[PDB]
Amino acid sequence: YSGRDSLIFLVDASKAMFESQSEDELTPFDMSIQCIQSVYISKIISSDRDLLAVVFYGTEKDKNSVNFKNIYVLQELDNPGAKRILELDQFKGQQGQKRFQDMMGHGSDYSLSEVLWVCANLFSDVQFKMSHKRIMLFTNEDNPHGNDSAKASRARTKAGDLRDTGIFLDLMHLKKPGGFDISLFYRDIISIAEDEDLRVHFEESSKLEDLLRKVRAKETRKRALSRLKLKLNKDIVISVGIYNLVQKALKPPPIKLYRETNEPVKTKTRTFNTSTGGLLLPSDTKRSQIYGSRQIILEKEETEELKRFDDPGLMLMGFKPLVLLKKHHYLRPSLFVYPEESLVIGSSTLFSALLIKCLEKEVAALCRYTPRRNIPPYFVALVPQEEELDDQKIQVTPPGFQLVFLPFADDKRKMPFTEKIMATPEQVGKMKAIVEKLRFTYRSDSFENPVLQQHFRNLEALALDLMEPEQAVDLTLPKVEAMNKRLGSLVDEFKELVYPPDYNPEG
Amino acid sequence: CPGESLINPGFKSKKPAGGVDFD
Amino acid sequence: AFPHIKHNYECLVYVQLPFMEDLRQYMFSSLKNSKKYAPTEAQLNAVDALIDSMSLAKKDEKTDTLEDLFPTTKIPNPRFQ
Amino acid sequence: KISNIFEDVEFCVMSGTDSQPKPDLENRIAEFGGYIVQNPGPDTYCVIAGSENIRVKNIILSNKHDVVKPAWLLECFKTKSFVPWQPRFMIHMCPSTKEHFAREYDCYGDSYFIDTDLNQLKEVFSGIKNSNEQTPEEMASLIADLEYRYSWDCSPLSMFRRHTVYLDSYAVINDLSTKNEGTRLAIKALELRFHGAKVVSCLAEGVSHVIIGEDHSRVADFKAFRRTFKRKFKILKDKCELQEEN
DNA sequence: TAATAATAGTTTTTAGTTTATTGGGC
DNA sequence: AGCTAATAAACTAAAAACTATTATTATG
Repeated sequence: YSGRDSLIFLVDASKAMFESQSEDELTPFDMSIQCIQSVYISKIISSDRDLLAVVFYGTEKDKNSVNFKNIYVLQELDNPGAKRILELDQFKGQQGQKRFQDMMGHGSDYSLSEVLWVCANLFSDVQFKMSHKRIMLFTNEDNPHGNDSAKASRARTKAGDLRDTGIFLDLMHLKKPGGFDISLFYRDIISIAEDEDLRVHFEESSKLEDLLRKVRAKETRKRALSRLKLKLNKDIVISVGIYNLVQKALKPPPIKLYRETNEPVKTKTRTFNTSTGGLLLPSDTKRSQIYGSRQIILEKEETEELKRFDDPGLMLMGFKPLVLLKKHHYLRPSLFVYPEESLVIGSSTLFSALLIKCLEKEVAALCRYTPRRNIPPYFVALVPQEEELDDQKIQVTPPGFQLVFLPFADDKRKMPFTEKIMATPEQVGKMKAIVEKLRFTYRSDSFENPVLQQHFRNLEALALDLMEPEQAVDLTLPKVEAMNKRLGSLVDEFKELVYPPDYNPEG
Repeated sequence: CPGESLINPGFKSKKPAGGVDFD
Repeated sequence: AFPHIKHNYECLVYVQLPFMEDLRQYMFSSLKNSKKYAPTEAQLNAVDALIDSMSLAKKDEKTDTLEDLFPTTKIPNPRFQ
Repeated sequence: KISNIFEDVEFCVMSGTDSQPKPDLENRIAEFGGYIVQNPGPDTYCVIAGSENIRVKNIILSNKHDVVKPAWLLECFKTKSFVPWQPRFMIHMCPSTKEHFAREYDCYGDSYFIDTDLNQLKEVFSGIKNSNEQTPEEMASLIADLEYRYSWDCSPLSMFRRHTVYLDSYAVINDLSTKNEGTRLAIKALELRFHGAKVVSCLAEGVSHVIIGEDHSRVADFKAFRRTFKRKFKILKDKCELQEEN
């Protein structure tokens, strides 16, 4: 865990945010609010347990507790909800903006120091462990608070103060026809870990394209599967963390709730004497398995100890070259092992030495693995995956041992096999050409389950109670027309090459 | 941090859908 | 789908592939960069000697192959026994 | 409470999102004692639908309940009594309700025992889309049947659109692909559109009406064509052109 | 006289049960 | 022209990890 995330959005309640160079372009307030909607939807599906708030500045009215003028808070730091989405969308649009300007003011003098006070106080309100005091704001101009030198000085003083307090903030470039005026008033006063300010950005060219994009995932935090241990012989033991860099996600379980109250009704379940109508007890339980006629009775710890073979841990078997593993031999999704000094101190040194040595030897680690108590231990192989970096020196692959599992004899399922049949080499060349026609470079993040996407689409659609639900796009459908036009007549050429001209492959 | 999803801290910024090109 | 060729037959193998959701990325510091945990050379040599003692394959003479000293893929699951 | 009739009957108040929001409408329903249920049950008589939702779309798909617009319930509350279920608040309904409406009403909002008025007839007519795909001769025949059968021969306007008159509108005969200007043929062509008495501009054996147009020089052609038929052309003695059918 | 040390309180996977399930039959 | 079996999916309980706190003893 080690902290949580929270963002607060700041919108200039002025008239510059309520115009457009051309009607094809929305107002700054318009694309800001729609990007806010997209961000909130993403947070709900991704990390709904975070904190989000909305505050406005420059408006005529105000709502902050300290009651600084022009400082109207809209929403406080809370887990996002569809109600907030509705509150935002009631003013999102070419007329909802007018509704907002009617029921709410816009355009007045203020001090950025005041909004910084308000946001700092809002930070003070939250109490859970917190890690990312990210602040987001939206405008296309900087100099209005540089107009008053005293206002500029106090604003930059408070900005330095909040930077000292660990607060991090980010601004979106908005389309100002005369240029946002980078480097004039903000990047010297705002918090940046890097400098790319080169163009005063007459347009809104910054990272809205990423933010408006909707993501659909869960992004489970880095949680150690176990600090399980490797028993070398009987006493040489090291502490290593267990991880799964891939973990099959699935649709969240439903919650059974009422009809007219919609309340999730608790469901107590028990067992009673059917022959009597009385009541039975968990102690009054006996499991049976009848093979033919004889009935055999087993109990709780009776069924437990049959699963008992050894203590949960890793028991080294030996070493074998990596090549001696058949690729088609697969059991289930692989695991990953990372060292740790939390329990066994110096175990990281041993892990590094083993990784380097076995990488030199090109050998695999054979070991007996017991996940937890009362489980049959299974043999596994630890292939050393070296940490690989990129042009950005980011870990495209972390260091450690990828944990692949070794199937047993029962796993092997033989099938009715046939003889070996060969093919003419010219047909093989035709296949090579046809493959080259439709070849491409695979990338892992280029594909996704459309079924869960459609599930989400429906979920937020009924949440947003529109006329129609959003339609997900299947990225797993082949481009049949594109592939066919890309191949040409080679398809039918090989069809007559191999398949009989009179007999189609269809029966 | 470069190569990081701003919307989702501490995580990779996914590349959008690309499909396949013809060369 | 990838091929699998035997002496008597050849066939393709299907392995289900994950989507973007199934994947997850976490930080993992390299130990070699952490010089506080750099093994000594003598320790490395002892490790290599143990590795040689842990070689569960034998380089066969008169036919250069690595025979398996412990084939587990042809071993049943003792839980049922 | 206000009216016990609205009580004892379950109502699926799920879309009160109208100009009047949901909560105040539900409060008024409670004031009349109407039974409120969030999800549509078998005992629920009808489902309350205001604005449209995807849930309402599924309700349309679920042929189990009757979709009710807020107008009917608002009028019920104003009248303190149930408003008859004529289709103007209706979207989707049970097959039992389908048979009920087919019994108490026709295939439209017209009733079988309640005399029609301006409002219901106008609503029925405006509800149906434009359906002009038949031939103009079919129009003429059907309107003539309506006039003669129903004693409807009281139309103030009848020149040339509707039934049974003849009049030449072209100086050149048997060649109607060209129009002659600088004469009264254009005026007659204009008159042959609006008021109504079927247009005939071709010479055949099926004409028995003797009419002289606005041009007095066409009488020579009329007499030339008179010998071709058995009918004899007679000198002509509202129509505002001084024509006689005899 | 008063600080520290095993402890349960949340998720979170995960590993058995349950079910409605197209094909042949003749 | 009548007949039904593996089965992934769903549904459970169950077990661990990972925080978050505290009944205890020196000790005056």
